[PDB]
Amino acid sequence: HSKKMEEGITVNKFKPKTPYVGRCLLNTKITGDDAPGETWHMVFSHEGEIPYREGQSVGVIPDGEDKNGKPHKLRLYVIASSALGDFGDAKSVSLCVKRLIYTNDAGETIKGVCSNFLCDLKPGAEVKLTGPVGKEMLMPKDPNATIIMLGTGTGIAPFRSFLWKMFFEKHDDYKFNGLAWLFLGVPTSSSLLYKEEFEKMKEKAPDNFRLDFAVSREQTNEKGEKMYIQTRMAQYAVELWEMLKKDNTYFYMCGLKGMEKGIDDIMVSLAAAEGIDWIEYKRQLKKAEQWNVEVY
Ligand SMILES: Cc1cc2nc3c(=O)[nH]c(=O)nc-3n(C[C@H](O)[C@H](O)[C@H](O)COP(=O)(O)OP(=O)(O)OC[C@H]3O[C@@H](n4cnc5c(N)ncnc54)[C@H](O)[C@@H]3O)c2cc1C
Repeated sequence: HSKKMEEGITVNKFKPKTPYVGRCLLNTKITGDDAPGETWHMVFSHEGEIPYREGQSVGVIPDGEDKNGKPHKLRLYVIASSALGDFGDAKSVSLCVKRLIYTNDAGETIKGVCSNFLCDLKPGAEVKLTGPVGKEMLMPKDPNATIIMLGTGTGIAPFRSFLWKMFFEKHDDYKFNGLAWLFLGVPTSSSLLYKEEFEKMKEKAPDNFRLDFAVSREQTNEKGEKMYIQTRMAQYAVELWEMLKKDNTYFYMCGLKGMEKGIDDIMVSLAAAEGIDWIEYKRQLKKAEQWNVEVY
């Protein structure tokens, strides 16, 4: 009995031993020069062979071999495009990828294998994909659901997917009429992903969509605290907590593993105030398909 759009999903049509080979159509930097680190939005052609649904992931196998002459292991990317895709024909797939660069123990700079291969792709290059993967982040079946989305960085991906479906497409069997609420936590104004798309949706469905940004390094609360995602939510605690109390409210969280803790910290307090144990409540929410998380 799912509350999510699980019926007829496709999973692992394509596997690492037998990946689908698509081609890169577009690759754009989506962050400003200021921004700490780059995020790219890239679109691949799949000719309709990968029948994915909003909320799913695909695996990518970066070209080359590991230190043992074996092919690289796949990396997971949550799909950033809705099922029809950015061109609305259901034959392309889009990714939101942050370029990973670090320094090892010896002070040597290291590039992440898969993120660099991807961010480097040129239109026309081929790419090996697997999947689609996932059920965890599927959308609720209920077109009148209250949908709360908390993403950090690249974690915006699945929410972009949902939103496109909700507000930029006409579907024969789906018409969103609830309230969607997005909170996006980024470090800088130059790291605000797809804001322009979101501003157009806001205009379009002003009573159905709520939008809040948290730019850590540029925003503070009254206390003078950094504007983290929880820091921004805290400002709506009464509301959100009230929202959590209703059966038709679904929470989705995506992004950096770190985010989980600070939200649980806020939650723990709100609930206790009311005589509720957050740890148990959450578990029930999870069981009810109301508290959905994918962080990494
Ligand atoms: C379910 C899921 C969804 C994801 N969705 C996306 C997405 O939508 N967008 C996206 O960009 N990523 C996403 N990721 C992350 C992505 O899968 C890759 O792991 C990421 O792009 C880096 O892989 P790479 O091959 O570039 O790095 P690799 O070459 O594999 O380097 C990985 C290793 O880097 C090391 N490392 C990282 N930072 C440091 C540091 N500061 N110091 C020392 N060591 C360090 C760690 O040991 C780590 O295991 C997702 C991951 C998962 C599991």
